[PDB]
Amino acid sequence: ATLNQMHRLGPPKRPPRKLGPTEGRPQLKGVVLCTFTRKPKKPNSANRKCCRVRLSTGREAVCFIPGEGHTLQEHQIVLVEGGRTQDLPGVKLTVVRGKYDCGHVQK
Amino acid sequence: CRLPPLPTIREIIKLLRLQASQNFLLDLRLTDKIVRKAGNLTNAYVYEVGPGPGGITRSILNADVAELLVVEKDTRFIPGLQMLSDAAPLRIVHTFKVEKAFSKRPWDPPNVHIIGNLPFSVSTPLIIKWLENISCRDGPFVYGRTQMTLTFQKEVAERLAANTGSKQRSRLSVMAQYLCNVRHITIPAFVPEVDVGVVHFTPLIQPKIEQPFKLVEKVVQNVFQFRRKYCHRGLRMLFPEAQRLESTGRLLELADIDPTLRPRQLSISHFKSLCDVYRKMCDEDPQLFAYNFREELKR
Amino acid sequence: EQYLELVSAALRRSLVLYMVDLLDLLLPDLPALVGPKQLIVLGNKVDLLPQDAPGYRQRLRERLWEDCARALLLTVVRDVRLISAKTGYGVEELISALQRSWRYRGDVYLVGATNAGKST
RNA sequence: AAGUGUACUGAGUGCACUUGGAC
RNA sequence: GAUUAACCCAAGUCAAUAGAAGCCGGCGUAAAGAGUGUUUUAGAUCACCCCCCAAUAAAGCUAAAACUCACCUGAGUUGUAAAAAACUCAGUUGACACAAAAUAGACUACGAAAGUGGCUUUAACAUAUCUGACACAAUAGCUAAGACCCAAACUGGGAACCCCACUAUGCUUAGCCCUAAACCUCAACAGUUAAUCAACAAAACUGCUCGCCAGAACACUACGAGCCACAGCUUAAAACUCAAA
Ligand SMILES: [Mg+2]
Ligand SMILES: [Mg+2]
Ligand SMILES: [Mg+2]
Ligand SMILES: [Mg+2]
Repeated sequence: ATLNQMHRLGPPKRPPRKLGPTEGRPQLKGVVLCTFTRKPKKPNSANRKCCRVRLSTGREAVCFIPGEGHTLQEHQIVLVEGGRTQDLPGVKLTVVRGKYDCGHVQK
Repeated sequence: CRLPPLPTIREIIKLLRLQASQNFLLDLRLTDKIVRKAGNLTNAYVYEVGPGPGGITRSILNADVAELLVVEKDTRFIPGLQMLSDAAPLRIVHTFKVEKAFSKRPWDPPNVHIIGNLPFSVSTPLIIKWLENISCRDGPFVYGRTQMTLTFQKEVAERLAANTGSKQRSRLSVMAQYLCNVRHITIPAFVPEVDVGVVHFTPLIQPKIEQPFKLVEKVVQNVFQFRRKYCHRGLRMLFPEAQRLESTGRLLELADIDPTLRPRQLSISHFKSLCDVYRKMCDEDPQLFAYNFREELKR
Repeated sequence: EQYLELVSAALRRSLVLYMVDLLDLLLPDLPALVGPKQLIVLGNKVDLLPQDAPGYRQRLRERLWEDCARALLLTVVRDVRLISAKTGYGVEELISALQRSWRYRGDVYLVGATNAGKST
């Protein structure tokens, strides 16, 4: 644009950054509701464990449970951080292994 | 109750011998949802149309029905329906007269339900015919106020269940609504570019227009022929040109329809008033009812 | 009662503008008060009502319609409108509707409660 | 043939427009 | 998933979040030149050297061809792939429009744009010697009244597409609606041809100003608002999703 146009329009108005799945916080607490499996998008196919958890803000979200083996059950307390899974569309949270009811990865 | 597995689209292509013009709902879950919305079918007499592959048939049989009268047109699906009947010892049949089909309550519903997922090219004539049947208290409704659950295109269902002033108000809306309680309960889901709505019709105990079906149809069609003009523009055509002005004025005045009202701003009460006045006019003028303005203009 | 025995006699000899306070929600007694004539409902003080959700004006019009149905032909009520005399909201549209149609001919009787805003 | 706008009907048609097609 | 080996950092490591990275770039085809024209405050230096064709409105008029009506004849006419359906009507001659405007036109003009191609007359086609929001805006559509040859959404009949008849509508008046692939898809003005340049398109650029765009879809959408006078147009988002488009 012209110099006058730039002056009139002022500096760019950078849009506010959208709040991530964790609403801007690096972690949250939640209560597990229902565990289940999910099929990753092809070519990846290995079943992946997910759990519906009600965050500290009331919102319910599906969170991927990493690793092998767990004991998560209904009404159990977990801590969930951000980070989308590579091949689980929609799932945009991860249970932090080693906190609260999430007994360490049951190796 | 164990039933045969639903045919996949592979078996359907093999069955129709195409080796590669119809859409099949092969989703038993959606069929179960439709059967649920149809109501409680426990020990009910269900008349099923447009059977097709048979997902609706399987869902209804899963529902504890007493007799389920299937009517199919294509003979390539009869083998599957026969297998279904053998699995669930379903009366299959290949214009059909349902009145003689079943063994009749006075005008609650007489435990007789109708379920249909037909081609949209065939549902509209069928629903018009059944509306006339309700008007005459005959056909499938000899048993009483039989309830119907039919799948239409999304637009057609919206027009059927449209309210006064709703952009989808139209002839179908008025015709269905002055005889039936119509409820649009929509599917996006079919194995083979439109959405599908499910609509439930319950005949009204007291119809909102006590006039002949053909008379009401003529009145509504002439009213709605000009959907963007004042109602009188479309009403005036019911009369010969010679007496058009005076007859239209007399009609509107003997009714209480404001001439500025557009066609979609007319309620069933307005249509009742118009139909009554038009019936009086036809009674006192025999030639009026058969008049066709385009036929006159042909000269 | 005073209105029944003094003014209803004159009214029952035309159009009636029945003003109803939107905040406060006489309706069932209209058939005796005015008689069988054309009536238009005007919900006043709409501006003072907060906008709880979109389409609240439509919801209010609907609610007035069921209230009238509970009490009347839809005496016949031919129009339900929402106005705010203080802010002049909808007054011009009401005037246009009044002048646009044959049905609104004759005199106009403005009936309502004390606080309805009839003066305004 | 394709598409824009617009209106009726249930994807077509009517009017005008463009080649982001062929001769 | 386990095992071996290796790499980086190391009393740390690195998973999440947040921040630091932020406008002199573009607008024919990717988002982008807003349908068109004119102001003010201003801005810029480009200010100093400097007929007529087809615009528009009104009034009047008509050559060819239609329809209808007259006779005169004929019994079929129309319709197409071929038939149906339909009319008893058809041919010549004559009279005869409120419709449309061959040929010129292989011209490229007028108008801001949309548009403007029958004839005559009247009125008439702004301006500085720069750019820059109220007035217009094709076809379609609506209101009231007229015209209705022909064409024709829709309807009906015949065997969606084909044939037949006919209506909105196309036309006049008086008002509305304001959208088009409103496109030369290339903004106005001034200037240049000096060294070519994503590709294609209408060779490439410079200066100057205004408008417009900041991934896709959600979304010519919702909410609100304006115009409406209620079924629509203009303005126009958000959330959720994706690493594409
Ligand atoms: Mg200027
Ligand atoms: Mg402008
Ligand atoms: Mg226009
Ligand atoms: Mg016409």
